[PDB]
Amino acid sequence: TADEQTNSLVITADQSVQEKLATVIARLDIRRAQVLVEAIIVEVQDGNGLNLGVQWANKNVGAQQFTNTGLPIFNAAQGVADYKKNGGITSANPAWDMFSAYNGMAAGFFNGDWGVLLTALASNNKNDILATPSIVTLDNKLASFNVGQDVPVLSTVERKTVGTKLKVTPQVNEGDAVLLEIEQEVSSVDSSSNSTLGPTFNTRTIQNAVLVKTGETVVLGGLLDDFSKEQVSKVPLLGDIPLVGQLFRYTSTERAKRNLMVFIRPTIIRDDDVYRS
Amino acid sequence: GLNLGVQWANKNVGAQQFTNTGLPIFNAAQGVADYKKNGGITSANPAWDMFSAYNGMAAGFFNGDWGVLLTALASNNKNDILATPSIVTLDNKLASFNVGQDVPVLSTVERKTVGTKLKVTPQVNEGDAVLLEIEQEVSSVDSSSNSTLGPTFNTRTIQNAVLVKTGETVVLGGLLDDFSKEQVSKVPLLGDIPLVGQLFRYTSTERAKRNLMVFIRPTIIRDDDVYRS
Amino acid sequence: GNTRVYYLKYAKATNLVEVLTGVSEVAITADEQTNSLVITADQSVQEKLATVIARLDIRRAQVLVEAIIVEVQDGN
Amino acid sequence: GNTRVYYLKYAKATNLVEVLTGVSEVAITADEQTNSLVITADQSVQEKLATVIARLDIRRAQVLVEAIIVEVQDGN
Amino acid sequence: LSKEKYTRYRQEQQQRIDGKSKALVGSEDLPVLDENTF
Repeated sequence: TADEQTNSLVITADQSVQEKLATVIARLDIRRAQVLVEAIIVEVQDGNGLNLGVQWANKNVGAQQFTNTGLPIFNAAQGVADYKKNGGITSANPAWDMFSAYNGMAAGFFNGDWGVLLTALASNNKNDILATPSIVTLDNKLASFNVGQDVPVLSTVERKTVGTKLKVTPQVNEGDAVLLEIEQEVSSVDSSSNSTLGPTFNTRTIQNAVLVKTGETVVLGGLLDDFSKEQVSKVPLLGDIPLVGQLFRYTSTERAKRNLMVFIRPTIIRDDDVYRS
Repeated sequence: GLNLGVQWANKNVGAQQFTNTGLPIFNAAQGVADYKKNGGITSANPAWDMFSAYNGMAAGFFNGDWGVLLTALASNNKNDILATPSIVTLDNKLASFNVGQDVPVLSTVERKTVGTKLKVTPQVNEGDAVLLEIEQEVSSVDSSSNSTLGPTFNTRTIQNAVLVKTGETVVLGGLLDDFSKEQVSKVPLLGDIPLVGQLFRYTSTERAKRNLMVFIRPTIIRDDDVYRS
Repeated sequence: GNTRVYYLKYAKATNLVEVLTGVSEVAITADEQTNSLVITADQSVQEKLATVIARLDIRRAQVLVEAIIVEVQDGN
Repeated sequence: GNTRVYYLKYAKATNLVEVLTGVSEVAITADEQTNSLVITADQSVQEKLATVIARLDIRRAQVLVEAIIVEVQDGN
Repeated sequence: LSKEKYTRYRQEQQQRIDGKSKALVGSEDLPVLDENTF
């Protein structure tokens, strides 16, 4: 039986059993190693959209119009004409909300009776992330490291921690290496797309067991995700003319890339002197 | 962060406009024109809320019939934190130290302590060192982003067992988090001209860094005389 | 000694105990802290379980699994 | 040795144990980590179960299954 | 196996740092992994 206060163990038994349990305890009482576990989460995103279109409207012949240009030739020509007669545009003009939100160069050109309207926008974004959660713990003891925020989620509600999380149980076997059972994720509340049902969260989660040598950086996982979209709205024969055909079509292009890598570097602390340094 | 953009609007040719500049060339030109005719701007003018909230230098230039509007804002912030909770306790006895506030959380409600917390059970083995089972966190109520479901909290939590020598300062954990964002909205060919191209694009850049470290220094009190000093 | 304490390397003591228990079923119990296995039994059983554990303690292989999902859509 | 540890290749130790149990019903138990099977029994039973396992451990075939669903509708 | 993913990712970041052109405003790059690793 044990004394939990003094952390001492009380064995009553024959002198023979005592000398045998004295060796079992001495074997089982040994000092246990510590493991410094660094995770390295690198992600890089980028993508570039391009959407340009030409619409020409003619009173004598007719008009070519593309919604999704962000303004159509019809609603623009009603707004431009209204702007010339009144010298300005009131907020009640239906074209107000159409011009008030628009991005890119809209260049109109009038040749004779032909109106022509060119809309062009090329978007480009880039994103890069680095995280390096690290934790020190004894082998066979479960350690967890949370940096993030604790948010309510509906269900009556419930509390959910969402952030950079690292939960690892090391096993040092033996001498060098280790057995790391890793459960980690980088999650965050998604500001856009709120709902009455609750918040969403952007989660990148990886859980696996791996056996890594004591000094080495090794890859736990990763995702290389790549996406390319395209759409054109064209006049059927004219839009296919090799060069000139771009006047009739409205093209909207998009691309995306996500390259994610997760690395883990364990380090074993055998003694104090290496754990100062 | 840095977000700067140039938008030029021309009556004869057309206009280049970027929302996310905080004001577009269209709504600004309707506001500036309204300001010239009336000598002022009423709160009913739709451009009121757009000019009333704006940050950075907005410099317009009119050359002939060409209007040109430059918006530039460079934000920079910095933050630094230090906390040093300490606790004295007998070995094998669990001690806890809370400095913070006790807030209600919805579920009918429930009480939750949120603050600087240190919960440690020492084990002195033997002579020097110790075995510290640490559960600590620094958490706080998030003033922004309140909801009908309840408050959120910014939590930094670390729980591990570690064995530290009696005098030594050692690292329990840490997080080095670094983030860089970028966005441009440009005119497709013109925006790529190496130098001049910055006139057509609207760039918004951002960066962040967080470097967190957690250290623990145990000290063993064998006798009274060392625990006075 | 009647009782030996085996320090397992690459095996989990709690896991090993269940497997061992059938072989013994001798007392086999594990220390989850030090990840060591405690077998008390006759010198004859000890030398036989020492080989069973050595066989069952081996290092286990790792697998890198890449999936490749390619999709292409189009229509006019 | 009284107890042998069989390293299964192409078979799952937990699965094999159930099948074996009837044949033995000798103690058969499996290590789910290393995917090895632990049989303790007389030298006579060992040599007989060594052939049963070798028969039951074989590599299993894979099947690529393509379905083709063609539909055509029209009406005027 | 880890060194070729660590380097192919690092050499991709270094390509993106050189792929951006001066005289246009752009995001300042992160520190690219570590050279002394492996």
